Amino acid sequence: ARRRRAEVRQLQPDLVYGDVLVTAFINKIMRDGKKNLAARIFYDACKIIQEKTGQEPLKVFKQAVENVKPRMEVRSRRVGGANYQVPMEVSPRRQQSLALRWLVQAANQRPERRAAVRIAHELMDAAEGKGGAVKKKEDVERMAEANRAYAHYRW
Amino acid sequence: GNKIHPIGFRLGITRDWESRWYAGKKQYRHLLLEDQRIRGLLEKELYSAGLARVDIERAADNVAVTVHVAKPGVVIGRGGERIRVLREELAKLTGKNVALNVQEVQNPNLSAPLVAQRVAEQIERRFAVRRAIKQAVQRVMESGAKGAKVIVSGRIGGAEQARTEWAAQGRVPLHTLRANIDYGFALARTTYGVLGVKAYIFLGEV
Amino acid sequence: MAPVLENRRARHDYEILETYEAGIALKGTEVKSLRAGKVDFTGSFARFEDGELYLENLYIAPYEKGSYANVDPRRKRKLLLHKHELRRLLGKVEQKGLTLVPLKIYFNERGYAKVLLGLARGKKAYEKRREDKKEAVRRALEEL
Amino acid sequence: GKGDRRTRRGKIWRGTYGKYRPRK
Amino acid sequence: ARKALIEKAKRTPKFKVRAYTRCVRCGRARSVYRFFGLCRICLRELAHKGQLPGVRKASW
Amino acid sequence: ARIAGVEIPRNKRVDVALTYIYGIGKARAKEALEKTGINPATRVKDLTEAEVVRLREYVENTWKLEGELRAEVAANIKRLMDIGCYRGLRHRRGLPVRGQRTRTNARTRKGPRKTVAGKK
Amino acid sequence: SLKKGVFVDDHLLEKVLELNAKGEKRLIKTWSRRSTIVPEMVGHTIAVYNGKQHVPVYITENMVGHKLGEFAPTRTYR
RNA sequence: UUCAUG
RNA sequence: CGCGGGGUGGAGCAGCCUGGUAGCUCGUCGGGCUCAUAACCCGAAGGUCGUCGGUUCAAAUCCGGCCCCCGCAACCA
RNA sequence: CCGGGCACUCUAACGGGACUGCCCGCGAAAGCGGGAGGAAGGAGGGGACGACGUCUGGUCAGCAUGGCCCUUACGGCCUGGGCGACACACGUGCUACAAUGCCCACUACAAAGCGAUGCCACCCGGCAACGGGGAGCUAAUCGCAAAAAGGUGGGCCCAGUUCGGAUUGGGGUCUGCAACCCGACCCCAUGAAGCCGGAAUCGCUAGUAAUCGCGGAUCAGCCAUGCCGCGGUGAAUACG
Ligand SMILES: [Mg+2]
Ligand SMILES: [Mg+2]
Ligand SMILES: [Mg+2]
Ligand SMILES: [Mg+2]
Ligand SMILES: [Mg+2]
Ligand SMILES: [Mg+2]
Ligand SMILES: [Mg+2]
Ligand SMILES: [Mg+2]
Ligand SMILES: [Mg+2]
Ligand SMILES: [Mg+2]
Ligand SMILES: [Mg+2]
Ligand SMILES: [Mg+2]
Ligand SMILES: [Mg+2]
Ligand SMILES: [Mg+2]
Ligand SMILES: [Mg+2]
Ligand SMILES: [Mg+2]
Ligand SMILES: [Mg+2]
Ligand SMILES: [Mg+2]
Ligand SMILES: [Mg+2]
Ligand SMILES: [Mg+2]
Ligand SMILES: [Mg+2]
Ligand SMILES: [Mg+2]
Ligand SMILES: [Mg+2]
Ligand SMILES: [Mg+2]
Ligand SMILES: [Mg+2]
Ligand SMILES: [Mg+2]
Ligand SMILES: [Mg+2]
Ligand SMILES: [Mg+2]
Ligand SMILES: [Mg+2]
Ligand SMILES: [Mg+2]
Ligand SMILES: [Mg+2]
Ligand SMILES: [Mg+2]
Ligand SMILES: [Mg+2]
Ligand SMILES: [Mg+2]
Ligand SMILES: [Mg+2]
Ligand SMILES: [Mg+2]
Ligand SMILES: [Mg+2]
Ligand SMILES: [Zn+2]
Repeated sequence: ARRRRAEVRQLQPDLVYGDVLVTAFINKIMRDGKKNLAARIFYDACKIIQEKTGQEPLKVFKQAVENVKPRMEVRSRRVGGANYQVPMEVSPRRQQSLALRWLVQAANQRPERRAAVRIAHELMDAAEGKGGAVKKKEDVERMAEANRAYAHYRW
Repeated sequence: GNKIHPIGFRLGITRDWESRWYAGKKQYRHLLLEDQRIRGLLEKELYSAGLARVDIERAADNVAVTVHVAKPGVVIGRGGERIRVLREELAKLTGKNVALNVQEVQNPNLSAPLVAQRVAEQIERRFAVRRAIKQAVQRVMESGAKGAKVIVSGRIGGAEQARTEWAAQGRVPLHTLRANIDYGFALARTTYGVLGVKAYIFLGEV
Repeated sequence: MAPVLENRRARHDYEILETYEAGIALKGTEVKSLRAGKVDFTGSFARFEDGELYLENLYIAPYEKGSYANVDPRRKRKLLLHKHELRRLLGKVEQKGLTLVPLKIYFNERGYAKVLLGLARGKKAYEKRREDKKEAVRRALEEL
Repeated sequence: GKGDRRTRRGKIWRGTYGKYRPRK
Repeated sequence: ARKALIEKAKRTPKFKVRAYTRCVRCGRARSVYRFFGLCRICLRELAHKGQLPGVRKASW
Repeated sequence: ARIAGVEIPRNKRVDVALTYIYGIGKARAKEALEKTGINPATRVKDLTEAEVVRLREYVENTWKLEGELRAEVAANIKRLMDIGCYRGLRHRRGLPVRGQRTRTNARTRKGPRKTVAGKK
Repeated sequence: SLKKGVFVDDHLLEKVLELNAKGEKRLIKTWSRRSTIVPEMVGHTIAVYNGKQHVPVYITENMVGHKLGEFAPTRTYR
């Protein structure tokens, strides 16, 4: 949008947890209008969580989102001559989107073959610190903060 | 690629269908054939009387062919015999009881299908074109109407480049549904081509 | 030996609907000049006369080895088509309002010259100029 | 998929009926 | 060739597959409607004039 | 255990393992396993040899297959290239035959696009 | 297709049955390509019509359950 | 901030 | 007239190592860009490796020798 | 399904309702930021609507039409062919390239529609397309009709595969005088390319994208994956 503020679509609260992070994760899992299969995948994923680790069905996921949550992310700005790749800090209302989208991409590329166990082995390794999603976070926080030299463009 | 037809834009509201009858899929095409052929008889052969519209109805085998004429003196006849022969003509192409009700207009300049025909008669009578336009709008305003606009399309004045001339006095609110802008269109079939006279007459609103 | 030639103004004048690689029957010597580049199509097309095509009005120089064996240089040379194509174009001249103009005279692997004919429509790019003020106002004074 | 003519969804996409998509 | 074909649409003493319907006001052989019998163009210019009952500019 | 020709499947379900035999597809493999009488979902790494030959006696003796079938398909093609029927011609130059457009498509009967074309 | 008809013509059938009268000539110029090769009535070369001219297909026993229009190919560039 | 012509 | 030097893609050239492993730029064809041509970007493809005869398992590679092209000489009288 | 009956959902008319209407902050006023109530908010969301005119835009091949041209042919009728050809290139789409996926079974859940020479329920026969009877419907009453995706629990097990369904052969059913050029389906073989795509590029700001089916038009059949509509599930993001 260009004119107005373009306020965000208010989500739903989830059913079994009553949380708002989990519904955005349902949405990022959801492929081609299939939410009844996507949230099904997530609840099988927390079932695999309760099977493997003696933790809450939500705590490992929320801590995975926090431990994949970026702060400094790099955005391109053409400033004449060579388009610089300026770092900037991120609003948490975009950090949540970047975090959940990275979780879904790394979980779908993750070399397990079944739906909810990919997310299981991804949320375990992201809450630990050794997953593909937190690898991508460290990748972008090493693109920025080493690309800090052009940070004087706040735009 | 603009300006949709201001009868059919109104048509649901503020304006009647000019032919109103009914039947389903069985006899709609078959009614429409005779409903077009009656008009092809009339509009070709009643033009001297200057017919505006042919309101065609049928409840059950009672074809009301009520026409709207400025001067019924050559669509009725002296005491009435052209009406008789025209009803025996209307019996020839549909066998039904073709009750032909000629009905005169209340001012023959507030009716756009006859103002546009009058401009077409002027063009085919080789008159001055924009003089005819700025005269026809002025005759409409002296008859008394809220606003007029006579668009006359190309090949105008015997030329080769084909510009479109037009003139207005008053307001012609086309985009307003409640406006009741009557609309008339008439070809002009002179030597230098087809001059397409249009005329909008903004009657009383609402 | 000559490269592809050019019907310059006809390429830049007539709309080429489709082409034919026609043929020319040279009437005895008008060869080396067309093999060296002496050809100018200006004021020429390919016209039928009731049975067959002649490339009309094409100027080619008589060759200077023929000190007195020269040829009338701008003539109508006997063009070559197929027979169904020939009567096809013979019909199409009266069907669509065409003009049959050459595009080039290019040579093939038999070492022969073929005149690449092509159809016309006119490609009417000529601007009929809009009326100046001193005629529009006297037309308006007529309109007064 | 759907361009196949010998399944359920491949027959429901073509619309018709068969051994693979029967009539009740 | 359309004054031939607007009567060839009338006459059929041959096979009954060649009874393609042709338009009524004009002579178009495409988009002729199994309703009215006008083609799409004659349908548009009659629905805008108001010579078809019940028809109306649609918006749903 | 090989079935027909030499075509041996292993470690797969039998009712699509029969499909690797040419001339048997999914439908015949559904049919002529329970037709002889075999549970059609027994993995052929464990198929009883008496059931293998009770299957093979229906595979070979009933319908024609790889070789005697394949060769009749090819003989049908060579018979179609006879004097010039329209389906044997265009087998003769590989174009398609049952109503395929070929203006842009037909890359599975033609090739490898030989892109030698183009105007100026 | 077409299991409820012999789908042969009222003039090609008459001509081949009349030309099978104890053996006869060979010329039969058809226009209707749609008719089949008349089964057990093979042998006489038929001039089928692809539009440009009549191609004279000599009909054989390997071509019996086909149509006559397969042997009048309608285009160039095989 | 680049970049030639109809 | 005698030496020595080349011949390699449409053209200009790398080359090719005792011989087996062939390419580079532009040009080309197709696309992408563009209102359209340039330019640029992406996919490939193209060569009897001067003919010929030679030893070789095998030649573009090495040995001759012949035709075009280049660079040299052709001096003392 | 009725016996009692219309409560409702609905249907389609007629009405109301939403206007800055209220109140506060800012503001010269217009109006803006917010709140409350309301079902709804600040054009409530979509349609139809597209000015003076430009592109000498497109259509003489929808029609009308000035002009020129054909008038035993450029007109007219028919048979057959072509409009479908194919070395390639392009545009728009469709399916794909799978395990969130595919196959079989079973049970749900729509609106929009459309039908007397039509829709065909329900039987019988044929695996099936369809075929032979024949119910109902002049259609909120009968039919197309199955909805699909979903869900259920059984299979497949990361495999060019139970992915894919192009191709080619065979057996056929319907329409139609006629399926060879060139129809649609059915069935059985066939099982290829294709393992997410170059440089570039497009679509989308809310029931939208995406995915899923359904209907209609023209129509004998049909080229339909197109178009026009209908609903099912239903996102991410818009810092700027
Ligand atoms: Mg720079
Ligand atoms: Mg956000
Ligand atoms: Mg005159
Ligand atoms: Mg030149
Ligand atoms: Mg000039
Ligand atoms: Mg001029
Ligand atoms: Mg001047
Ligand atoms: Mg499959
Ligand atoms: Mg059911
Ligand atoms: Mg038809
Ligand atoms: Mg075809
Ligand atoms: Mg630069
Ligand atoms: Mg520059
Ligand atoms: Mg220049
Ligand atoms: Mg200029
Ligand atoms: Mg090379
Ligand atoms: Mg060279
Ligand atoms: Mg290029
Ligand atoms: Mg000296
Ligand atoms: Mg609103
Ligand atoms: Mg133009
Ligand atoms: Mg004309
Ligand atoms: Mg035209
Ligand atoms: Mg006409
Ligand atoms: Mg004719
Ligand atoms: Mg076409
Ligand atoms: Mg596509
Ligand atoms: Mg599937
Ligand atoms: Mg319908
Ligand atoms: Mg029956
Ligand atoms: Mg109904
Ligand atoms: Mg209903
Ligand atoms: Mg097949
Ligand atoms: Mg892709
Ligand atoms: Mg790029
Ligand atoms: Mg539909
Ligand atoms: Mg189509
Ligand atoms: Zn029409």
